[PDB]
Amino acid sequence: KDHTIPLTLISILADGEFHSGEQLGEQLGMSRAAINKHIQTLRDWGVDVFTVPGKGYSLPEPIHLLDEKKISQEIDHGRVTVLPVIDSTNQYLLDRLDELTSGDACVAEYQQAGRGRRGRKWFSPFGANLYLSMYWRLEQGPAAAIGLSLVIGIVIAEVLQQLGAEQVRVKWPNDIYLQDRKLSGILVELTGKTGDAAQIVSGAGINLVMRQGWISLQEAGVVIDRNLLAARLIKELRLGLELFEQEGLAPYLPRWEKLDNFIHRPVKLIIGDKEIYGISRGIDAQGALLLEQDGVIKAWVGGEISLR
Amino acid sequence: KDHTIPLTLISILADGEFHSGEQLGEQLGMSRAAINKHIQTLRDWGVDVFTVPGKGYSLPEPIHLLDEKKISQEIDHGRVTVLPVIDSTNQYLLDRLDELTSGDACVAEYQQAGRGRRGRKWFSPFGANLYLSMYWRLEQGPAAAIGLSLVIGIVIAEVLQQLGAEQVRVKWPNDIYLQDRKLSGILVELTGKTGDAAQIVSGAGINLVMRGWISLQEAGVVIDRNLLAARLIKELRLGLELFEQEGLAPYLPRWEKLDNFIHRPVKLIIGDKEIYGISRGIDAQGALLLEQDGVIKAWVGGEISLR
Ligand SMILES: O=C(O)CCCC[C@@H]1SC[C@@H]2NC(=O)N[C@@H]21
Ligand SMILES: O=C(O)CCCC[C@@H]1SC[C@@H]2NC(=O)N[C@@H]21
Repeated sequence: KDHTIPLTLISILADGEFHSGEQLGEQLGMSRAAINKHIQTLRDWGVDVFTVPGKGYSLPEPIHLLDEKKISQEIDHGRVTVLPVIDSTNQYLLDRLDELTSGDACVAEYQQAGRGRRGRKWFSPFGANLYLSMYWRLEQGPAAAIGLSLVIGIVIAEVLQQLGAEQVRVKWPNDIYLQDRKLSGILVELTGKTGDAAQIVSGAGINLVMRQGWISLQEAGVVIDRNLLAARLIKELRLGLELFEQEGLAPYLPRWEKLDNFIHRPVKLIIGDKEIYGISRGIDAQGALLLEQDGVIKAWVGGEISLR
Repeated sequence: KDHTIPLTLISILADGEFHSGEQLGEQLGMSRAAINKHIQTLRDWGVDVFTVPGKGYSLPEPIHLLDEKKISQEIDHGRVTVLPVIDSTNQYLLDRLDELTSGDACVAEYQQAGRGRRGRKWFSPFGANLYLSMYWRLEQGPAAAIGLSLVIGIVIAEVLQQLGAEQVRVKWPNDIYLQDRKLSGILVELTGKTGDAAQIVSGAGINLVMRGWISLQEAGVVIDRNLLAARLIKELRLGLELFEQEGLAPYLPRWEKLDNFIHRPVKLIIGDKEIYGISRGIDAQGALLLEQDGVIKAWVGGEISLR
């Protein structure tokens, strides 16, 4: 049944402040007697309404109304948007940083300008692979994005493992590997201030279809509906990040050890155009890379790990 | 830029079947030459399209497109609907049983015809208390709804405990209590077949404001209604799915900590009958264990009251 007028009426009084029959009549476009009549319906609904005689109405105390969007977000800790065509899922969230909350996600079917790490281009054919991005605000500094990327790699690799691909491994600071071949590229981008929060948009591109250095989930004997895989990743990533927010990197230290593709192996550390050679010894308790050169282990807080 | 036509083209070709430029022109309302040109736009997007003379265009293999509702459904296992005015949240779900999946929920601000267990009426004033309902299909029989109700009671009391009401207790088979006063009424209704599944719509009305009954306001506990509803729906979905795969075993110790009437003189009411004894909790299948004259017997029905 149409209850539009009483429902609009209660939303104007939900603040608990004083509301005059004249102002109500202006907003609702109704007479003062009819405004009173629709106040009368509300009291028949069990709403306590105070009637100041001749001046207007007020609620005893402010009331907060039910909202689908508010309820869903607390259920979800984030929204999801599907884009058929976009330049990049990372760029879509980056363009809307002022309006995002931690957990907001974004999946695309086709990326017109998918981006890699070093200015590389991510080939994103329509409806073939997964092109996902999610936003997260870290109250810790921009240096917390290292743990961000490490947690993301652990979560993504774990989710793939529960779906069949038991030999999926991670790469410091962000990539997913399988049989020493790149299966998914992660691109974590950040704008922040030291001593303050950091807004992070992380984007994952997972090779699902085959089309020497690259591998696909099809080549692993794993076939998944993209909607199911995307939903599982968004759900698990959201849970992993809030755990990282409240407990830090400590829960993920044993998990990184089980998943590191390059631990105790000869690797290449890439910073700028430099190339540092050594044996990887995992990560430290703060997510810094532990790289052994000539028997000496030094901690690195930046760069990329490569194969040798 | 407008990408409607290439996107409509790919949704028409996503089946993997053959589609002739004539058929495409009919659906797309476009010429045959322009259809061919926009086929090329799809190929510039990395879509494999075969141009077979005399048969049509086709994708090499059927492709499955991304859907927001499908993705959201797996993230949530259930949707949520807020209704400003409705007769009953239980009735809303019951009217739509053919379209519901386990976890679908329903919150109302005002219920015109609130419903109790034995046909009494739940007074549901607008924007005062929580009027929530959820659907669930149990693959086990209708007798599994007793464990359903027990899990629902445990979850709701647990959620309330984490929000401040640390002394909230449960009642067999379904009610929420506080200081031996009714704090929330649960109405679990079901339709099923023995030896088959049962569709269950459970509805909880939680007294939040003061107007034998107790409210969360009277306990010094204030919760945002949006926050309480969201937490309940999440925990109920998680709790019910755990019950689906592990049974009542995880909840047996949890029920004991929350039973308001265990080891107390109680009244078992079935119909107009009154059976007297001391409650000794529940069994592993959710049946009430009632001690009368030193003998503990399991009951599969009725309501527990106080004496
Ligand atoms: O290997 C790399 O350098 C990172 C590649 C990241 C690719 C994904 S596709 C989803 C998201 N959107 C982008 O533009 N990039 C990432
Ligand atoms: O104590 C009882 O007999 C059960 C009361 C159940 C009340 C709730 S309010 C939400 C849902 N909608 C209804 O009509 N009833 C339940």
